[PDB]
Amino acid sequence: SFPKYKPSRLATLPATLDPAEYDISPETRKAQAERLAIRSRLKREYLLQYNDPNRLGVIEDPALIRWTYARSANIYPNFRPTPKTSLLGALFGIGPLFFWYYVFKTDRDKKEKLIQEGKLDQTFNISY
Amino acid sequence: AMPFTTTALIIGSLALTGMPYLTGFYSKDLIIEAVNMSYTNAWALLMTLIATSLTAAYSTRIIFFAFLGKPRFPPLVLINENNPLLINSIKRLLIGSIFAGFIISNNIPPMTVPNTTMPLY
Amino acid sequence: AYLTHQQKVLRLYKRALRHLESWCVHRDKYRYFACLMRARFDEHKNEKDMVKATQLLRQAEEEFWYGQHPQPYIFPESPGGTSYERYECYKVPEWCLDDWHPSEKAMYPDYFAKREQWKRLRRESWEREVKQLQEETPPGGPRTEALPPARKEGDLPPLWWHIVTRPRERPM
Amino acid sequence: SGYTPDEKLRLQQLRELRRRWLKDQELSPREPVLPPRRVWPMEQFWNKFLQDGAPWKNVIYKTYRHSIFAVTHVLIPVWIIHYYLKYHVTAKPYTVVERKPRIFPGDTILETGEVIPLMKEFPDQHH
Amino acid sequence: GAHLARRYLGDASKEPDPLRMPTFPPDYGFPERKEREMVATQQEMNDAQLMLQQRDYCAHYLIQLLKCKRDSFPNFLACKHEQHDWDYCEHLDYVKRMKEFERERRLLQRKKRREQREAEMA
Amino acid sequence: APPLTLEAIKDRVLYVLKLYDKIDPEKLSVNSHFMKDLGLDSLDQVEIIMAMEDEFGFEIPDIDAEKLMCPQEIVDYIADKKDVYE
Amino acid sequence: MLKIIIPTTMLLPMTWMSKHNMIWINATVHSLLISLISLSLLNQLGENSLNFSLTFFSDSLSAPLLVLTTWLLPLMLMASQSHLSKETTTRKKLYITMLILLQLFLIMTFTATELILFYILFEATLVPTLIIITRWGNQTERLNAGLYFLFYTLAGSLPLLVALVYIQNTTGSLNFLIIHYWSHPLSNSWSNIFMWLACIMAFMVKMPLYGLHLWLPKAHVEAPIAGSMVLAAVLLKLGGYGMMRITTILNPLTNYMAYPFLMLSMWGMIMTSSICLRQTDLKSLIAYSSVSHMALVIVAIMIQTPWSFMGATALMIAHGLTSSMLFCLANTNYERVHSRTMILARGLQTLLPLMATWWLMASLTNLALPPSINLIGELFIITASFSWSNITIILMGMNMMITALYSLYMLITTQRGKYTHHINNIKASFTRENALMALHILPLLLLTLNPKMILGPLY
Amino acid sequence: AGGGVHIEPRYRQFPQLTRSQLIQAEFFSATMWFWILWRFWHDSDAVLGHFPYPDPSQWTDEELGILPDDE
Amino acid sequence: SKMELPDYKQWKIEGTPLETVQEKLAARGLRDPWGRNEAWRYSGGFANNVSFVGALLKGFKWGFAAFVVAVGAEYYLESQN
Repeated sequence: SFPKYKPSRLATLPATLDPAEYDISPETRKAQAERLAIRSRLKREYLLQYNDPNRLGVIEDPALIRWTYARSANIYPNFRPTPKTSLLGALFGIGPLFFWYYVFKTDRDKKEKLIQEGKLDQTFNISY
Repeated sequence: AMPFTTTALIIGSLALTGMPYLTGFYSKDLIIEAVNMSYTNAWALLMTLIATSLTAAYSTRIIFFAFLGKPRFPPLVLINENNPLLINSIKRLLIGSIFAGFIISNNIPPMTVPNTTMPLY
Repeated sequence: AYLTHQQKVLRLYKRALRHLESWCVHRDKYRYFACLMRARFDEHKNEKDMVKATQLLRQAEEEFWYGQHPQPYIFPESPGGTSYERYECYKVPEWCLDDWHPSEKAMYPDYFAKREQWKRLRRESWEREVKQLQEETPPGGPRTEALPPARKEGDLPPLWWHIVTRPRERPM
Repeated sequence: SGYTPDEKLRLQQLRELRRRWLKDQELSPREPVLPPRRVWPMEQFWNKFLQDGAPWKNVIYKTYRHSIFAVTHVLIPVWIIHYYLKYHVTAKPYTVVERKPRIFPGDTILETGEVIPLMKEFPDQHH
Repeated sequence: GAHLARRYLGDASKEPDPLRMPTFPPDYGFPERKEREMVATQQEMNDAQLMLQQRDYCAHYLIQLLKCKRDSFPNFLACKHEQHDWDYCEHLDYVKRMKEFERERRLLQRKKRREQREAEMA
Repeated sequence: APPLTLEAIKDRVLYVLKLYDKIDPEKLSVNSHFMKDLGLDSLDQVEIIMAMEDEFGFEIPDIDAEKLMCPQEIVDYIADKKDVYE
Repeated sequence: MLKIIIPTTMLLPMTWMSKHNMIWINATVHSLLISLISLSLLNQLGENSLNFSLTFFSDSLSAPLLVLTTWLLPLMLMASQSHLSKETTTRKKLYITMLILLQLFLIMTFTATELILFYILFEATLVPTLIIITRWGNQTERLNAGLYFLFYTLAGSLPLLVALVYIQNTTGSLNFLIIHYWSHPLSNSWSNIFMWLACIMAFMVKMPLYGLHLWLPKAHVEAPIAGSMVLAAVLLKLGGYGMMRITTILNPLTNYMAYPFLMLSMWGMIMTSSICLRQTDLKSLIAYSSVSHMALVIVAIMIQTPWSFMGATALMIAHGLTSSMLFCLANTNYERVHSRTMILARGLQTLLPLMATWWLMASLTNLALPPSINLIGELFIITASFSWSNITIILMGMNMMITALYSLYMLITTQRGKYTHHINNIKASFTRENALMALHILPLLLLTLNPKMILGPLY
Repeated sequence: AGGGVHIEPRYRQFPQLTRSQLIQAEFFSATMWFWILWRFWHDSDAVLGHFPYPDPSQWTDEELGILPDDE
Repeated sequence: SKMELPDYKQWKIEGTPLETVQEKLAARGLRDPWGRNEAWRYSGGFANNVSFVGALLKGFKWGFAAFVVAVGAEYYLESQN
């Protein structure tokens, strides 16, 4: 039939064509509940102090600095040295390190044994 | 309702599709006969004529879409090039796109490969 | 809130040929493909079993995505268009007048006088609108996003400064 | 398709409050009053010759403005690039190296006067 | 083209290889090879600052052109007789190159014919 | 470029949406409530909702498709959205 | 060199006794004048270092850093005007005393003629910086900031102390000129590589390389606005001077020993650039870009090439100028918003037309675009590293690939777009700020027009 | 912006397409034909091809000079 | 010329090519929900443009005049010389 759309982590299946999003059980219709209520009350705060002439200054939610903390400082205290963590941390802590070191020393020794007898040319490269 | 822009667009479309004696003649036309002449990559050779065909294609696409003849636009008609300075600038570049194609092609000192004879096809 | 069957099919109809006009370009071709009988929507209005309604929705909504352009029509002011957020460069919040200086304050004098008594109206309205919104707010955090009106005379609606003093769409 | 007395009241009241606000945004006749500044008497004379605005006066002020643009922007730059060039640039060597013009068999030279012999026998391939 | 069809599409050897052409002695049926007369001179065209790409045998008709081109200003419609002589020389050199190509082409068909009738004659 | 004055979009709404010949003009009005004042539901609104927005040079919000029903509502939304204040 | 040092030392009682509100004025004026006296030192005779006495000498390597520090002292001086207008008069004079002592110790370090004196004043910089960071900080983590900075710098420095006293015992002197003239080949003995490590790791500590770069991000974030530019500006470059002078004895052992750290910089300058695409704080953003630039200058040092040395010498000055340049902007936006979140306030050009212009050439200088001295300093390093090991251009191209992706990203997410609707206290930019970035950016191009002065001592 | 616009809009009618901007457009329209066809008359050779294609498989064996085809 | 609004009753479907598609939907058994707001966009005032080549042939009869003027120019140049 018509080409069926499949979801992807980068290109998610659009909201219309998921099977279950049209299969909403009444439990889900209640489950959305009054999230609009608490959202609209948060609006009520925002528009209140914004429209308040007495207030004059920066107004910020806990939501932003929660993410700031959890992206900057909350990492280590909740960090556990899992086997996976140690594995991939060592992986890119000595893989690129030793790999760049290897390729660089490889080419450096290449020129080292290309210059001691004079294979490599240094004719115009005076301004080394 | 867009006559001056129409003529300018048509002649520009013909120019980018190698209009003889125009800018196109001493342009992609020359480069195409050169690539057909010179020892060039085959796939590049077929590709550049496909490119010329597509160059004709979309250049006439804007032609038969914009100036097709079926009005589709807001009820207030604003399509009008009545600004004198717009006309002056458009014609200033227009004369070059008509003239300057050859007001430099033969005036320049002989600088390229002068392949005169070649297979008719 | 919850988008109902009526709303779903209305959005599908809106998005179906907005789209299909871009498919056909010409208005004669438009009118034909739109009159590819419009009763194609109304030929099966008798769907008392909503399960068959949902199945024909699985056909309707999940036939549009491939009968629609990979590069569909967008308007300039429409999101993803040409002039959706073009003029946001020139728009400035209303509070950017208090920082002005006596040279500029007296060099547009009466404009700042009118702003003065407009913000005076804001002063006289703030307490009235907050006391009006608190008394009629149901417990648990309102009930919808509907904002209460001004039920009295001479009073002001709750939370009225921002949606009025918002910058014009053509600030230049 | 559910427009309750609440938000029609809200909406048209916001509408004509903003309408009144914009009616107060109308700058009064005195606005947008600017302060006195300094105007140049020569340009004052030129402007006073354009209030009548005869075509010849318009053209005359046009060419005078083009003339002051030229003097400040055409030969004023060549006043000092030439001074820098033929007295300071060319004062240091190898600064302005010019490609030798194409000397030609059959052209004489201004200083020496000698002519290089013209090209030898052509194939004479007539068309 | 016929040449690509014979070589690329058909037998590659049967038609001249562009990267190889020519691979043959110059007097291939051409006894007493009087090489083309020197009319172009390297010193003159170096003096004329010609491009090395156009420093071919036709150079004689190029250098002369510049002479008139040096003495034609202000005019771009001048210098026609010697420039048409150069155009005819480019014609004769393009027919020279392609006729040398067809010369070694029929000589390559001669190569196959020759090595098939004098070696495979057994 | 016009300011699209209240009279400008006002004329727009007496040509568009008074374009509707399915209902005879005698019962047509600027306050016309098409669902029962004209007997045709918001269904036979959405299509011309898409037509008129193609003319004014604007996009009606898809969220605001419903309830946007009478010519008075048309001038309402056009005036507030297009800052039609003159 | 008494000519410039004595005015700085004796300037201290002026600030410590002047009237409660003329102290700012007098400190500023006298800082500009001793900087005026300082720029007279740009002169460098032939190849001889400009000698002054048995203990004080300078050269073309030193002079740009000296006049740098003298030029900065007014910069954080009048940047402190906003942040210290509400604290006690005696604390104000103490803060000015801290800044003046810091500048004094810097000009003492850079003019040092013998090694151990350079070292004493090299560690004498922590005390003013530690005091400034800990006392006049703003947030809570400033205490751990001071701990990290002080402990890192010391744990680096002490091996250098032991190494230097060992050099004095063995060679016979620690004077710069003699050890350059009486230099001997540092052989490949198994004690010699630890000698090299002791003489190098100390400077590497206050030149944050990959791995050992936590003190700068965790200190500059909440350092006082005046102090932060001083840390990011000069004390990362006194270590560079340390390498510049100590590498005369570390050869030829530096030829192959530098390899672990060398690559640790190149891949390093990518990671701290790769980390630099994603920061929740603008101050951390500038700090990580700074770390990338110092990894660049590190690989500039370790090749031991005259072009590498020129690229370095330009790079310390250019990076310090641009880093402090950006840190001033971060201070200004934070002070107006009283927070340091990244995407808290985008589209500030709609409110401060000239401030985002300042942002624009600040980022452009961070880009290292030609003909700015940032580009020329980078470019000399490009050439030297190419002549070193061919491929190095791939990694360094990734660095000149990430730098602008984060620099212009910071523009688009701070100045471009639109203001966030909640904030409404952003007033018009005060002339103090825009004036200070004017005095920051205009000489950045002025000395660009004359690159010989900061080009290097090998000219 | 203000009233009395030059192309002041009659509702859904031609917005006074000035015939002056028409006649200059036709000047350049005649000029494009000028440049395509009086150049053709001046020198058709440019789009004619000067000299012809000397098809290789039509020539004689002397100028080509094969060694004797019998040999 | 301030907003010369015309009558609506004049700009209906009749005569316009939209009547043909109106016949088409007449085959479908329907009436055009909007087929009148565009009657101007079917009348000859803005519709019925010249063909795409016809647009390309913008005054090509003046080009045919150029034929004769150029040919006669060269002809009198050669005739009198």
